[PDB]
Amino acid sequence: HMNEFARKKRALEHSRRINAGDLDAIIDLYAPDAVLEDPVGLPPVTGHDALRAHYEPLLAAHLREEAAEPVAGQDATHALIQISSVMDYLPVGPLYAERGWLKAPDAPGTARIHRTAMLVIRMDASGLIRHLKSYWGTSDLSGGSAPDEAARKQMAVDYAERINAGDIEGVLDLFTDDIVFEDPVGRPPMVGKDDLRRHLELAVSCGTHEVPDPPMTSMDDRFVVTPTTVTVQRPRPMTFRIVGIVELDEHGLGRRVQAFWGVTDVTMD
Amino acid sequence: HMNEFARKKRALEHSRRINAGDLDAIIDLYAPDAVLEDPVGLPPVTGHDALRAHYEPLLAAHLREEAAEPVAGQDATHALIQISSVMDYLPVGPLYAERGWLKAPDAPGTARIHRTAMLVIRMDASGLIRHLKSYWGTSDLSGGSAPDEAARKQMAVDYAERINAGDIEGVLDLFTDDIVFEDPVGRPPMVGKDDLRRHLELAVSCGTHEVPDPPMTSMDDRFVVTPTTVTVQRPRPMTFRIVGIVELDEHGLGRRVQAFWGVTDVTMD
Ligand SMILES: CCCCCC(=O)OC[C@H](C)[C@@H](O)[C@]1(C)CC[C@H]([C@]2(C)CCC(C)(C)O2)O1
Ligand code: NA
Ligand code: NA
Repeated sequence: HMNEFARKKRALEHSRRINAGDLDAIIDLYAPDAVLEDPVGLPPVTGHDALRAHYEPLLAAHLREEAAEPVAGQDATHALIQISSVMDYLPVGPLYAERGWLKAPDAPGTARIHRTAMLVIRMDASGLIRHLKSYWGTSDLSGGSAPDEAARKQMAVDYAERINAGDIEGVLDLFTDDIVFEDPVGRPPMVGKDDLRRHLELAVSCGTHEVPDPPMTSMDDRFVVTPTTVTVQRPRPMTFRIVGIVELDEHGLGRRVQAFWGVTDVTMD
Repeated sequence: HMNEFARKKRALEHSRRINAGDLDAIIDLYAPDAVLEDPVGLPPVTGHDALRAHYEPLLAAHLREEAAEPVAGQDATHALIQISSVMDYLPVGPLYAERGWLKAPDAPGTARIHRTAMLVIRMDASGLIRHLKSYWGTSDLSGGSAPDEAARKQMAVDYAERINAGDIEGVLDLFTDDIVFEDPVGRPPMVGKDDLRRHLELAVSCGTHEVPDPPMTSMDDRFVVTPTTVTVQRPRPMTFRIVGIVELDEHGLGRRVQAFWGVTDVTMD
């Protein structure tokens, strides 16, 4: 029942209720048995009970969220939004430093934590959050920690460089042979580089140009997340606002890809 | 750019002044040394002298035009509009009847002549008609006038039937190996049956479905004029309004195609 625009707005409502401070209002946005991965790569968080345990100390640290303009998915459930986070070091910082994500500051009472994360929200038809994956890693966080997940981060930027030059074969060198490439998420995926070569052949055909915002990884680097802005010149110039999620294999190749972009994310220029 | 809007307004104005009847008001639209081909395939018409003479017998027969929504070209000069007209038989009637374009009616004082034609108007920076082409043939005229013109008119529909079916090879057979495909008119033209396949492969993938209006020809059956309404499903639904001008060789294949459609002729839905 919920279309792209309404899920897009509910995502912004989530970030606004995080900034208000009302804890009960945030928990009301989730399903009673909802699952939360914050960060992705760590064990999830299930239930309203566990959600108060996760969001209460964040509100104590005065979490402030500048949210990007969200994008939706063509599957009636998914909306994705980027979250620029700032917060006081206490009380969440000490836990981050214990896990090895920050280095403890000299003044833990005046320090601040900056964080860039990409949320992948799944909602049912009623607006309730059934699942929220929040992707961010050490290179997406202050403290001083990038352990050559940078090399895995760069894979998201190498794709844009190769496809901008027409090097179709170099683009295919970034993924495994069993590549599953959902684009857009909601339509049936392409499987095998034979299918993907057809896709990339048609990209350079109508002259696409890709520009990625700084990517983010999961806390275990199995996923690289890319917000790109694809511009095509044919049929007549257009602009795409997309967020993609690659799953990396053992050796850092592209296993599965989920290009999230909705109908309301294309624009006439 | 939206100087196309201006060129479209003048094309309607030319049809509006033919409706008016003031022979001088109509000619104030043509440049001093303009050229008119009405019908195309017949010797040209240069200067206001032969312009006052070409429109005097037609304005006498009480010529009235019914104009369709015009279509501009992406080259700053052109504007195309479909024109349906009706007029009295006398006095221009016996001229068409002598040429073989009509049969003489049994009551020339009451009879009327209907016409469907495509106006191709080339203007300058000021807006004066420097060169106007009017495409219409014998099957585009009343009376009773042939099995080949029908066949040459059909390829405008066979092109549409095969592209909606995904028959890329069947579309390519409709043209010569010399084929120059100006799609759109203005941006660089596709040359060769391999530059065309790339465009057609991009077409079937975008989901193009074309439905043409009843075509017209030139009086010599060398040009076929196809007004189409082309719709694509991907990346996202939009509708084009093109008017194509096809150049046919001796054996009946298309050697040069001019797909006139401006940036002001695309609409999302
Ligand atoms: C780092 C991994 C993410 C990878 C980054 C990524 O997925 O961006 C590429 C975008 C999504 C691209 O699919 C798209 C914009 C969607 C379709 C369109 C086009 C070429 C034009 C028409 C058609 C259907 C033939 O396809 O182009
Ligand atoms: Na860090
Ligand atoms: Na006829």
